[PDB]
Amino acid sequence: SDFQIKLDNVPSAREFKSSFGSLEWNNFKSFVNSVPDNDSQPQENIGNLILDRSVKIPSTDFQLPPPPKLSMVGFPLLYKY
Amino acid sequence: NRPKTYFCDYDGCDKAFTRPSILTEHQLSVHQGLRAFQCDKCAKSFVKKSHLERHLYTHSDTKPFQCSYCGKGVTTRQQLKRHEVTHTKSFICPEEGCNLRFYKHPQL
Amino acid sequence: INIRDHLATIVEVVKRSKNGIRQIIDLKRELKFDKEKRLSKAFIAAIAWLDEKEYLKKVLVVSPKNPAIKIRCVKYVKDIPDNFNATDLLQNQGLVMEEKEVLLNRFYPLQNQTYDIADKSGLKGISTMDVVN
Ligand SMILES: [Zn+2]
Ligand SMILES: [Zn+2]
Ligand SMILES: [Zn+2]
Ligand SMILES: [Zn+2]
Repeated sequence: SDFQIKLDNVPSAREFKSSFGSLEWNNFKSFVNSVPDNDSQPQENIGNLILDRSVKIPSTDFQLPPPPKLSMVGFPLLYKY
Repeated sequence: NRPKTYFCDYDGCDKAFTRPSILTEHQLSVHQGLRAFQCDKCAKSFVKKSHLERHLYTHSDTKPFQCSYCGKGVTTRQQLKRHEVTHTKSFICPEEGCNLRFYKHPQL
Repeated sequence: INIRDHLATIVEVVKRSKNGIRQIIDLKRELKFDKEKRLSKAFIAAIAWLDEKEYLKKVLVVSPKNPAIKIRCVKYVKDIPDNFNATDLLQNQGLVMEEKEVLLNRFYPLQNQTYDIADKSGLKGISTMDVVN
């Protein structure tokens, strides 16, 4: 099985799951109305936009979402020391 | 009793407190790095009146708790209880059904 | 207390706050500028100056269930070269951030006007602060 990353307490992942995964219209409006028409600070951490504090996250974490395949091989490599 | 409903805001801090002065004591002590009670006899400093009071006894021979068996002086009830428990047959044979009891752990 | 030395501390404290946001009433409470009205005035002036000089931004946050319960907060921007503590409410999702930029009908009596808005507001009711405002 590939490297597994847990997003249960990542603020933007919760907003995505609760909107694009749930298809709840109240959540979807709230989400799109929050997307800026243009972004003035694309260099700064997404946490500055997503205020939610119910989740413990360090400000060193940029909420970078994980890739769809981390282990580029399905079988162990032949290092053998 | 009353619910913890004053939350520390700093990056990477988890704590919540009952009454807002206590949240401020935490913030000035942990996050800002300031303390409010200085030792008269050495360089150290403390976050509470009761903590400076304990430290003040450490510079003195007339320590505030006194042993009931040997008469040795100590600064707080925990130290007294542990010390006085050395003046007891504290240790017990851990093996099945064996009756004996001991004063110093190397004897057991 | 000389506020001119503390401006750097106010910016660094907001910079170190979760997501760069701090309630202004809670910030006053941390630095203990709540002990005297003299200190209060100094603090409000300092926050305003940092906002005008663009080191911080005054912003509102609105309770998702109550548009009248809004929190006055400072947002961090760049480095230096209504009074209830809402640190409870800031724990929720609470994502309704807003960066800062009267119905009175003469002909019907005031009684019927408070009645009509108390009816139109539905089963959720309306607060006195909504009605008066
Ligand atoms: Zn803290
Ligand atoms: Zn000392
Ligand atoms: Zn003793
Ligand atoms: Zn035995």
